[PDB]
Amino acid sequence: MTIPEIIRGERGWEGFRQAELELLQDVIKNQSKGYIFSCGGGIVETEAARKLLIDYHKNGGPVLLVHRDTDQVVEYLMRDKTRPAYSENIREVYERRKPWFYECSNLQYHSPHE
Ligand SMILES: O=C(O)C1=C[C@@H](O)[C@@H](O)[C@H](O)C1
Repeated sequence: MTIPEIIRGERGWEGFRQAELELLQDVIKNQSKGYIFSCGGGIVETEAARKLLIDYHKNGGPVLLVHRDTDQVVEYLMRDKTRPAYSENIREVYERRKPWFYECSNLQYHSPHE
């Protein structure tokens, strides 16, 4: 089943975050070398997932953070009709997540001429 479909059923956001954690757990040990992975946007707000990322980049890593302007990243997600009414504002999510991304990141890259 799909990700938005998981959000609707008994799973919700509760089970979805542990669905990520178990895949990340499995990927880190099994697919340990020779891959490049795009993680979820909110992987970083599961406490146990942060421990895995931090533990990974403390002994070799690497874990790359990509962060465009905080205005332009917002308008990409605001321009997306799939978004429940009364759900979290993107400003407050990005600002709460920012310190966790840094903590969980080994490397950093932003385009010098965006
Ligand atoms: O902003 C987020 O927390 C998410 C971003 C997407 O990559 C998906 O992981 C999901 O829609 C949640």
